[PDB]
Formats: sequence, structure tokens, C-alpha cells
Amino acid sequence: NPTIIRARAPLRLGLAGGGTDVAPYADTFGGYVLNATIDRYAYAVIKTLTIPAVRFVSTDQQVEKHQLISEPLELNGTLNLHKAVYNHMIRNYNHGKPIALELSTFCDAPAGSGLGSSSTLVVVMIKAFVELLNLPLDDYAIAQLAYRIERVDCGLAGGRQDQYSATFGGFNFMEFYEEERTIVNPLRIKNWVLCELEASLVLFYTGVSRESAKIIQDQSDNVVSHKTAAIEAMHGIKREALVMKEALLKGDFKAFVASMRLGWDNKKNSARTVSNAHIDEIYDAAIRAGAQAGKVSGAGGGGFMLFFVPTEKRMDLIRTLGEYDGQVSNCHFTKNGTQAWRIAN
Amino acid sequence: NPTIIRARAPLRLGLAGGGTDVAPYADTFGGYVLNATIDRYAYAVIKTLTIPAVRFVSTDQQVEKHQLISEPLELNGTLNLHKAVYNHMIRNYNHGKPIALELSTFCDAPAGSGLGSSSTLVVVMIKAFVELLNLPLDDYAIAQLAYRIERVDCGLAGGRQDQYSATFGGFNFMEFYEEERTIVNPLRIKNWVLCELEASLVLFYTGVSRESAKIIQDQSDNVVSHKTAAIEAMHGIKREALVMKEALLKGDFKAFVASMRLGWDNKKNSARTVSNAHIDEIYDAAIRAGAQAGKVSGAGGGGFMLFFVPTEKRMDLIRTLGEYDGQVSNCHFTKNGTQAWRIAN
Ligand SMILES: [Cl-]
Ligand SMILES: [Cl-]
Ligand SMILES: [Cl-]
Ligand SMILES: [Cl-]
Ligand SMILES: [Cl-]
Ligand SMILES: [Cl-]
Ligand SMILES: [Cl-]
Ligand SMILES: [Cl-]
Repeated sequence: NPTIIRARAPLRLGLAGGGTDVAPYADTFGGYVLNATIDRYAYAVIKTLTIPAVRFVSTDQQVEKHQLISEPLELNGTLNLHKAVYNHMIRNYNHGKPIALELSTFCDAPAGSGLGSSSTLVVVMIKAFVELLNLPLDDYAIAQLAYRIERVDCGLAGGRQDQYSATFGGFNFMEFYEEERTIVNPLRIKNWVLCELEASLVLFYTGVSRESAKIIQDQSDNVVSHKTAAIEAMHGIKREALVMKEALLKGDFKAFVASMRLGWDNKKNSARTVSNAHIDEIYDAAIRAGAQAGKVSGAGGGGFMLFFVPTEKRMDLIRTLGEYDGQVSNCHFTKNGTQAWRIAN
Repeated sequence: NPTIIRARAPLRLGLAGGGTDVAPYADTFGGYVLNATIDRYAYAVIKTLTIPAVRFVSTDQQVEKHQLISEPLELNGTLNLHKAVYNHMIRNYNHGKPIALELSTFCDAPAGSGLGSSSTLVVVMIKAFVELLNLPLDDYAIAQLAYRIERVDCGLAGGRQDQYSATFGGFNFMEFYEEERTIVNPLRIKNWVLCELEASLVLFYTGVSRESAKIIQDQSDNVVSHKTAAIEAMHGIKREALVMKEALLKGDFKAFVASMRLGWDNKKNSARTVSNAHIDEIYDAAIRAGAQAGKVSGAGGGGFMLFFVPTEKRMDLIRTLGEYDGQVSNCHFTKNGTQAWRIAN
């Protein structure tokens, strides 16, 4: 009789500092990110099989099937992440002996949403295997493994914050240094501050961003090619992540919104495609309706936007955003990181 | 210097039994409802004023302003609920002496959403006053007061479940008897059951329902006018709420979905406008895409629908619903009831 495992990991809002976690910047100056997990999840399922095969199923429903071999699976460009997590687990915890199983994923947000889904999906696949094989991997180790699987094994360029939000959960201030050294600072925010923040945030999905890889490439180039003004914009991204972190610990909403405004300007100045005229139209309209600050959640170029609005103008802002292309949502934070459960055996 | 209070209360999904809480049925046979609060809120704010006036502001931004009188405010049909909560509090806890304040509300869902917003708004106004005046009102007393304010003071006909979900929070099985006697049974659902349920639910907002008052009138008439077959449909609504409650406590998803299917048929049979061809088109399409069961969340006729779908068909269902008019969402439950916090003094 088969075993069925599921795992989930929360997606995240980037509140401040995104862009300082790109490789050249973090390694050279040190990065800061402030982020927080929300009520939307990536999921992985492992089902053991009775036939001698391995099957991989993805969120946009790609599907690969292989027979049982004592060789690592080739990373041929179809479902490389699923195959790489599988390869790592078989090599390191099953003495290279294949396991007949189906590894499937799905997600509450599509690719390009600005919610860290790509890396959250790797975390959740790892967490399902942690449950399957009863592995003693702690949170730092799961997040580091996810990072290595995606960026080294699979050679995919990107940031360093999403692995940690998906694993740890809650509100975190992260410090990124050279040689893969990351410090996660879980923030002990007062209950009234959390309720006030949720009461003042409105989320707006603008559509799929296709700029992430480009923006991250540009931000990396800023440092490597010594683009002075753009590097200074990134230094401002960093400074404001710390100001925003302190504002939250102090329950200082005036400083929070001032820091989001300055941070949004810096983020736009760091890479050309972070914003565009369409996003700027939405932003301007939100501000007109009474929003005090806002930003694009991930690298930029589309995906989710978030707005800070005083409660007396919240419904006005909600009404206005209805006039634009996209979907409005409230913002609800989650405190828990990745978790797994069993359905059969 | 002024005082600023905010309160919030979670909205709810009706999982089973809705319709058995209408007055004639509950009073005659006893009602059962299974419901659960979600990650969307109604809000109230009280701001004390320095001028001698009282102001009321609503979710669709109606606004009323009065000067200070030692007479109860008239319920003239504009913002009656705000005025009635204010009248009750001034009479019973301030010896009839007016208080200069502004009472405002807003909500994460509009009227007719099938999420219990109308009554949740009354609860949250009450909770803001509990915080303002430091009242020792327990949960049963807040829910009962909300019920009386809406149905007696304001003479608005309706159900009995929403006041209790908004106040208590979490997953509750409620028993409704004659003479306003209600038993709330908070359900201790296992963590894996809650995660599995969220992983298997998809929400779909179909638009504003304008049928609530009609459906509740029809269900009440069923009992009063001895409409035999329609009363039997309501008896089936009741039976399946208990089966569904037991299925959740036992972690029995097969029984859960069987009970939702039988309960949806009964609900449709109890009142003519519970469903229509448009809702039925959506339902049929969801089932085609792989959903195993579903229903309209509130009284019926529109608002939110919820679907139970096995995880391997979840993305398919999500894609399909995209083809219809409405907005797809995941389902995240909240465990907490109504809560308040302070911003000034
Ligand atoms: Cl970000
Ligand atoms: Cl950011
Ligand atoms: Cl994303
Ligand atoms: Cl992202
Ligand atoms: Cl209901
Ligand atoms: Cl129901
Ligand atoms: Cl509603
Ligand atoms: Cl409702």
C-alpha cells in the first residue's frame, strides 16, 4: 500500500530591500530584506508508486515519466527543479537507489506574480521529501538546500530571500553576506501593529511580470560594471529596508510609509524595467484615491502591487483599483513556515 | 486629545445547514449550522470628537451627522444599524448621556457576497464599543446583542448563524432552538484535516446576490404554510450539517463530499431562487473540471461559491473557473473571533 505526503509553503510579500539580495550586491556590500508571508501557498505532493517508474507533475501541468535507473536524472530543461530535488534526495539519503514515486506541485499564484513562487516551490518539494524520508533538516538547512538546488544544480540566477520566507514563515528581516551567509531575524511585531498593518494594506494583481530575470541581471550589472548612480539607488534600497524594519518594531506608521515611498523611488532607479507607464498609471491613481505609499512586491515589472492606505480611504482606493486591469485583494499575514502532513501511510 | 479604536471580525463560509436557522424552522424543529471563519474581515472604527456631534460612516460610504441630544436617534432608514448600536450603548452604559464620536465601518466584501457581512458588521460595531467603554460582555452576550439589534431594534428579518461566527471565530457547529437559545460547539479539527481541507477548497465569487431576503422569506413560508416537500428538503439540510460535522471530526473526506452533494440538492429544493441557470452552469463546469462537490456559501442566488476538488485536479478547476464571470480565490481559515485595538489613547 502506497504512501501519500503533502507539504505547503506560504508565498511572500516583499516589503523592503529586494534587489540588495542579488549576488554581486549582497557579496560586496551586504543585503537587507524585509519580507512577510501571506495566506497563499505553494504545494508539493509525493505519492509512492507500485510500478517501477518516477513521475513529475508541475503547476502548469507539465508531466514527465521515467523508468527506474541507478543514474541521476538528466536536467534536460523539462521540470529540472523536480528532477534536481529528486536527484539530491536519492543520492544523499537513499544511497543512490531510486524510489518509485510521483512528485507533483501546484500553487496559489502563477509564475511572475511577484510573490516568490519559484523558490517557494523548491522549498515545498524539499519539505515533502523531509517528511517522506524523516530527515533531520533544520530551517537554515532547508533554505540553503533550496538555494543550491535552484542556483547551482539548475543554474538559475536569482535572489536569496524567497527560500527563507518560504521555510521560516512570518515577518523576517534578513541579512545577506558573502559566501552564502544569511541571518534571518524573525520580527516580534506587536499584535496591534499587525492588525493595523493588515487594516491599511490593499493588494493589487496587475498581471504576469516577465521582467524578473532582466531586472535581476541589470541590478547585478550595476555592481559589476560600477554604475555609480544605480549602485547608490541600491544603497538607498538597503537603508530603507532597515528604516522600515525599525518602524514596524516601534509601531511607527508615519516612518513606515515615508520609508516605503523612498524605497519605491530607489527600487525604480536601480533597474529600468522595475516600473513602466502602466504600473505608474496604477500607482498614480492609487495615490489620487488616498493611498499614502505603495510598491511592486517582487523584482518588479508586473505581478502584485501593495498599497498603504489610511482606513478612512480604504474603500475609495478599493473602488478606484476596480477601474483598472487587475484583481484587488485584502492582505492577511501568516505566521507559520512550511509544513507537511500524511494522507496514506 | 481624542481616542481612536478599531475592531475587526472575520467573515464566514457556510459549509452546511444554512436555511435551518430561519426563525420558523429553528423554533419548530431545531436548526443546525456548520460554518467556518475565513481571512476576510468587517471593520469598525470609533473616533471620539472634540465638537458636540455624532457622525456615522458606512462601507459604501453613506454618511450621517447629528448634533448632541439626550433623545435616542431616530431609525429613519439611513444607517439604522450604526444608530441602533449607538442608541443601545448610550442608553445602557452611559446613563443616556450622548457621546461625541464618529462610528465608521468598512468591509473586505460587499453586501450580497454570501459571507455573512451584514451581521458581522453589527458585531464589529458592538466590539468597538466594548473596547471604548470597557464592557464585560462575553461572546454569547455580544452575539445575542447583535442579533437583537439587527432583528428587533432594526426589524430586519434574517438568520442566526452569522452573529456567532463573527463573534466566536473558527470552525463551529451551532444548534438553534426556540426562544433565542443557541449552543455554539467549537470544533477541534486536527491540523492535517484543516490543511487537507484548505488544499481541496476553491472559492469563486459569482457576483452580488439579490436573493437573500427572498430565499429566507420562502424558507420561513415553507414551515408556516406547511409546504411538505420543501420542509422535508430543509430536514435534509439539517441532517447533512450533522453528517458533515462528524465527517470533519473523523477526518473522513469521502463522507464530507457526499454530505455536501446531498446538502446542495436539499438547499436548492428548499427555495426557488437558491440556485439559477447561471449558477448551475458554473457548478456543472466545475464538476466537469474535476470538482467533487460544491455549493453557494450564503442563503443563495449569487455571492461566493465553494468547491471541493482533489489536489490533482485543483489547477484544472482553477483554470476552468477563469473562463466564467467571477473571481477565483484560495480558501484560508482563521481561528480568531472579533478583536479590537487602540491607535490613540
Ligand atoms: Cl521583493
Ligand atoms: Cl522589496
Ligand atoms: Cl510569484
Ligand atoms: Cl517574486
Ligand atoms: Cl449558509
Ligand atoms: Cl450552509
Ligand atoms: Cl456577505
Ligand atoms: Cl450571507
